[PDB]
Amino acid sequence: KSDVFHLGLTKNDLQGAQLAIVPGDPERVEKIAALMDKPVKLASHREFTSWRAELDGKAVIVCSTGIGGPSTSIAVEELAQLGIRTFLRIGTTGAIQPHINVGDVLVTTASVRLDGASLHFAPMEFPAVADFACTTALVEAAKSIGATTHVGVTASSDTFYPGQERYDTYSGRVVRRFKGSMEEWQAMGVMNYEMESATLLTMCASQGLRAGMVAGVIVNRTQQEIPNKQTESHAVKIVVEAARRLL
Amino acid sequence: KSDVFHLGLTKNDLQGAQLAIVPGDPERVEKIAALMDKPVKLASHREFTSWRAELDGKAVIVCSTGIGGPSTSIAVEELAQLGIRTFLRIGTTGAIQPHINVGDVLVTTASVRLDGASLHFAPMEFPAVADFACTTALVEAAKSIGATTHVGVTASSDTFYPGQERYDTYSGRVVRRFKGSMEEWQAMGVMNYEMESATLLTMCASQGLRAGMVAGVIVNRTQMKQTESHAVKIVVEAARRLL
Amino acid sequence: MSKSDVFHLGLTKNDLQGAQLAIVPGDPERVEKIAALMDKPVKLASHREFTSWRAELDGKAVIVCSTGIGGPSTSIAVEELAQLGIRTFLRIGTTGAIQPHINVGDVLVTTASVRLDGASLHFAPMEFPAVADFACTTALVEAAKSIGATTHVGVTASSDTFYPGQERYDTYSGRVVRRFKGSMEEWQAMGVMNYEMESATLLTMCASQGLRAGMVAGVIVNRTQQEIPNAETMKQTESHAVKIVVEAARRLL
Amino acid sequence: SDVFHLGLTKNDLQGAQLAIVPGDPERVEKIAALMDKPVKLASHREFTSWRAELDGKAVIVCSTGIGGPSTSIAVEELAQLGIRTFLRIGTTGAIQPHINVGDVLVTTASVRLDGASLHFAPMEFPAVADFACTTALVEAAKSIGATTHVGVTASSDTFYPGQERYDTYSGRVVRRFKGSMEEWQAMGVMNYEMESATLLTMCASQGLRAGMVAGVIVNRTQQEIPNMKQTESHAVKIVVEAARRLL
Amino acid sequence: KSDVFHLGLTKNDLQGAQLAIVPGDPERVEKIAALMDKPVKLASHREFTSWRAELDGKAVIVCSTGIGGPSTSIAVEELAQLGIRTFLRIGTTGAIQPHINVGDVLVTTASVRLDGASLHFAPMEFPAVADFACTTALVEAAKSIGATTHVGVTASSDTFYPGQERYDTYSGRVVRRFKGSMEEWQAMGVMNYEMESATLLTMCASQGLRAGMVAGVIVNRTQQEIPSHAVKIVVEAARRLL
Amino acid sequence: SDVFHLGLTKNDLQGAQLAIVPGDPERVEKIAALMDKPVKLASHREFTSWRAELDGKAVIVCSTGIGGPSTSIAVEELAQLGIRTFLRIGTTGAIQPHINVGDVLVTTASVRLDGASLHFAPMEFPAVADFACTTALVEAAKSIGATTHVGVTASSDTFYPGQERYDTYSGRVVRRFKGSMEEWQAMGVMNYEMESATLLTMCASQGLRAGMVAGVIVNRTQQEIPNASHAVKIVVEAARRLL
Ligand SMILES: Cc1c[nH]c(=O)[nH]c1=O
Ligand SMILES: Cc1c[nH]c(=O)[nH]c1=O
Ligand SMILES: Cc1c[nH]c(=O)[nH]c1=O
Ligand SMILES: Cc1c[nH]c(=O)[nH]c1=O
Repeated sequence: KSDVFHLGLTKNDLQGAQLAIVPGDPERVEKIAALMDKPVKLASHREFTSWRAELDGKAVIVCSTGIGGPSTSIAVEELAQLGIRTFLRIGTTGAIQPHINVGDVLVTTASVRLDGASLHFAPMEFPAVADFACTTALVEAAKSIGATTHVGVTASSDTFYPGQERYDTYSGRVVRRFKGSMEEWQAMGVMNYEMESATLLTMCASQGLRAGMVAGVIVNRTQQEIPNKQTESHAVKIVVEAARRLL
Repeated sequence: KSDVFHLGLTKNDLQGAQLAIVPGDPERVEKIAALMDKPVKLASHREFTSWRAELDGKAVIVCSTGIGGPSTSIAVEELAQLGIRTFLRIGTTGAIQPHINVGDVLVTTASVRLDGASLHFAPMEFPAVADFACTTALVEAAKSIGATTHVGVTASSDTFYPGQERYDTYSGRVVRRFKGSMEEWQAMGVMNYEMESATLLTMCASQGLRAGMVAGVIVNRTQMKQTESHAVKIVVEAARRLL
Repeated sequence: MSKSDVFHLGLTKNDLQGAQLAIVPGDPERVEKIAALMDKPVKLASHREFTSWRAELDGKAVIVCSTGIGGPSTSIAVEELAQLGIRTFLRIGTTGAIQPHINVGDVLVTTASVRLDGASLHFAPMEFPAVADFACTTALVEAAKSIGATTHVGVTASSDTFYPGQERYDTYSGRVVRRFKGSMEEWQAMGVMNYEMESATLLTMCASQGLRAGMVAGVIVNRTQQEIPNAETMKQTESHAVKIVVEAARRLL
Repeated sequence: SDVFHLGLTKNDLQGAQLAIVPGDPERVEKIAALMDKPVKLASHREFTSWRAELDGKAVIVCSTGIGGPSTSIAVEELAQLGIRTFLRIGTTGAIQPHINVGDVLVTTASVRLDGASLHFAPMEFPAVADFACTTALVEAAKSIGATTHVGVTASSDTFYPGQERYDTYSGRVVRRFKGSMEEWQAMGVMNYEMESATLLTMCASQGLRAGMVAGVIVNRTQQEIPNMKQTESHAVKIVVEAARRLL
Repeated sequence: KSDVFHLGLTKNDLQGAQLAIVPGDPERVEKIAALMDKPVKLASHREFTSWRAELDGKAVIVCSTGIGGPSTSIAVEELAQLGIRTFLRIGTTGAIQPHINVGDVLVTTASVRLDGASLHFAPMEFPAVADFACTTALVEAAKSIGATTHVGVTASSDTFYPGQERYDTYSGRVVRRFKGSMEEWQAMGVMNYEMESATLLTMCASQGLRAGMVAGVIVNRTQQEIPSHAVKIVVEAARRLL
Repeated sequence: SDVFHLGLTKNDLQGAQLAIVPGDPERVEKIAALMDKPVKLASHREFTSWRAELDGKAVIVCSTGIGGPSTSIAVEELAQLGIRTFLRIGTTGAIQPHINVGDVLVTTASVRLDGASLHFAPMEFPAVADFACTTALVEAAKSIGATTHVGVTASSDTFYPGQERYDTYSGRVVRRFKGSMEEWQAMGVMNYEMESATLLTMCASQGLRAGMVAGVIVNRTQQEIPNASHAVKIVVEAARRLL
């Protein structure tokens, strides 16, 4: 009933699909697929909910990764085994630049590797870089609908809290490595924080797979640590139109 | 009304609970809670399904972490904010040692940190060590039900595939770091691979929180229903001793 | 300080004439060659490995300035050019391909680099990506299409050495340190296209300081192929790649 | 002599499989004299070794000297001769305000601020004590009623800069260790010593059992250098009683 | 035409020479060669300008390295391929000790490896140490020439700016690693900053080649960021090593 | 006592500013007896100290014990007492085929395969000897005409795995040191010992002068352990020239 260990999918389920949009939240999978033709549920196991749809007569996959590089690495590997060669990540993010605002769209060229899983594919010297065609499709999709878009570097962390230098926590402390880190990333022109791109981008770029990253800003970190739908469907429109250009 | 960002929980929802059993799978949460008194669902958001139960008159939490350290680190942190001081991880695992059989139970004293999230709490030099009281309770709970128990070191990987030196993959490649690594860990007496303990154990030991881990052996790299059941019985009985 | 705003280059802001883009080759001797593809080229200065020319491209001032070999001298050039007012840097180089199906004469556009250098660490920790600017990479790819080249786009290994860091054994010692033993096979398996010696420094220092940087190179040798092209290894292939960097510069002014 | 440094043969051990390993060669006789039939074996460099009897079974007392390097020599050569269990008894400086001078500390695992541990396992490997050894130490501490704390110990290759002592010739502490004591204090680290990271790592990665017990001779929240027999006695009584349980 | 990929030299060009003086600046190669007998220009390609000369009847090479370890590693390797076994570097430097003056001559015993190229020959644990005979010749040559000389450790950086903790820059900031680094090296007794010695000394010491390092102080960094005995010393030292 | 470990006051030194520092406490008396007016000062742990006189000037002989940690204590506390120059005399295993047992090896700088050196300076800092001390050692070796080799030493925190010895309890060497001896050998490294990296780093980064000399007792291209005076004579003569 399955060709892979976790996803609960066969090659036949994909119907020859070579592109997957990979959100974090299993609940957003249906919402992304509903914007394409002939959307249908495939499987749901753990944090891995998968749907198949169609764009311009070509099969497309939407599959959730869950939170973090570890679960992402499972999803991407098992989709690759099934035939997916192009991965488009759609996520939510916290901006660290003063002039990147809530509701803005961010396209990641490459990520700061503040994760562990990327090291299981390539040494730290290797860049967590997005594919050129994917990044191009994402930027061009963003411009076609008139989104406020920033293109550049993202910091990709294995934690929501200390690795993103949040202090409103149980301990209230941040380990030496990350103490004063956000200001440093800010000075280096890093746009934002998320949790999956370093793993996704490194594992694709070091294994002959294409990957792209687009995200909607839901909090600005120069203002607050914790965020307070419209930003969602903005970036979701982008990832689907970008997918159309990559089939 | 939620006090935390991900778990969708308030401090009131815990009803004074100070201990949590933390399985990986959201679907396993109810199964663990059903072994205790007055089980009720609290919340379900993404990979974080939380139930509350009662054990000898005291409230306990059962909450899933999802796969991997990042997701675990969110669950543990937010449960700690809500008042949880003790964390008991329960799971099923493979084995990398020939002498460990399918049906044996593993109690982890400390973990090899093949993860990234642990480094966000303490530098690599810091040991990913389990709490002594927790480990004791798990060992003595295992001995009380007659389980064949192995106590020692676990390798905690950020990946299911290359970090556990699996070649049956898309690339068929394992990066230099992990090339020949399983045989290395085997020679060092490492019992098994899993994917959450390095993060759990490091973040707890470096923040004044108690943590332990028990796991049932369901497969062996070198070489059923009851094994799952035994490991759960052990973790619930261990919880009784730590309340 | 004989009319210089900077320590090494021997240049003033007036020399730039409002220029905000620089083409940065490695060889001082190639600077005149690159400027010759533009309007009204004039020599500005020559100090150490830093030879610089100003030219005009579609009516706009542009700088060509050599970096020398390696991250250290590249870091001096880029920094002092930034002090002078340059915000966009386009590196044109020669390279040895490591993939069997990238042929001699092919053009390579670098999206990002494996940091086998030391100078990039002086600008950002290793975790930071040695990534090229999107607009620069776009301009190079589009220009490659305008010229009509066989072009490959992807990752480059940027080494602090020509010999052991590129796993060459044809050396005095004949040995390669543990770190780089079997490294070329590893990079090949990771889809890395080629070796050069400046991009990791250039890309990291620009991306971490609000400067735009692109990287393009002509393939003059393939490490997997027995046949090594005649002494003019550079010549015709380099002219092809040089035409692309100049055409790319037009779209970034 | 079967071993290069210790000057011992397999016959000298008389089938002994457990060793109590103090730091000071001058402490070896005093520990052996607490057991039955104490006999001197050898004395070379900082390695003074004695044999004794505990409930009819041969036990070894062998000094390690200061630090992991000399500790690693003693442990290895003792392992070559047949020892499978090592119980370290030491002196320590507490860094938590609540641990008093004369208290007893049982180490579950160590912060690896040494170099020798890396010669047996990479840094990712835990410098963790054996569960049975640790249990024996904790329970022996309960039986004599000593004020005991159980937890993590920072194991340093230096007495001075690595334990953030400033009252030195240079008065300098390298960046790595600047502010490090406060960091360890916040992480719940009980104390500093100089041998356990090496001992615990080399044993846990080679199938050997190791425990660690120590007496507190100074509290670092008060002073850098210690000023008294009451401290040593309890700790030494614990290690001998723990050895009984592990034969 | 050339037996090496970059320098544009044949083995015959060297005329049996086994020692090279290796300055950073190609423009200063002629100057150094002019101090010896029978100076003859050999080649000029990229940052590599080379001259041959004679010293007490023996052939010697002067060959520039350009700025930094990578270009230095090229020059040294290819010169080694052509038979050179001893390398004497002469450079300029910024002193970081208050007692070291502009015009003073610094002889390097070993270098702090703030470069990347050294790691391509030996792991970081390996010392960037100078050859004992070369260091001795430089110290004795300094006595012969007459200069205020200091002997000790040098910090060798892959950058002129952030790695030497310079703030007179475009960004005016320094990465975490190098924030407060100069005063740290200062307290550790490090004499000076340059950009080639770590690569040179490591690659030579780990490959059976002999290397020495001498430099003239052009700026004192306890005072400011912005800035011929050394030359006479390197030539005299070469006399002693033939 | 002015210091915590050595059991000495500044008075015990009689104005001595140079120390010869062997590893074996049993060796201290033997070295001091080669000089004038030898007097025992103290013996605590692995730290046996004697005072002697050389050309009418007070000199200290003090043992370090084995390894960087104990060496770092001896050097630091001697520095506090007034010593500014340290000459280490050790025993060593050669790794080059043409170095004979009994040969004298003078260390210019050391490969830092230790941990204690990092407590004084980051890894980038060279474990280099003092020029005057090295010169005195080389020139002293020349004077008595001993077979001498000058160069780089590998200084290891272990005797066994870090020096790639396989005739051990486990018979294994961690990945980092597998094939390491061949690598050091190809790099021209002369020998292995266990103290110089720490000694040389801590002195060079703290304004103290240090020299390093050793006698070869085994050749590692032939055997791991030997079957089981010139270097000693050289260290005493070198000390004469540094007063
Ligand atoms: C041909 C060539 C040029 N430049 C490099 O860095 N490597 C190479 O192989
Ligand atoms: C062994 C030891 C004793 N006392 C301390 O304060 N620190 C140590 O490391
Ligand atoms: C070569 C050089 C000269 N002056 C400096 O201040 N730094 C350097 O690196
Ligand atoms: C001290 C010593 C002697 N002999 C060796 O072979 N190695 C060492 O480290």
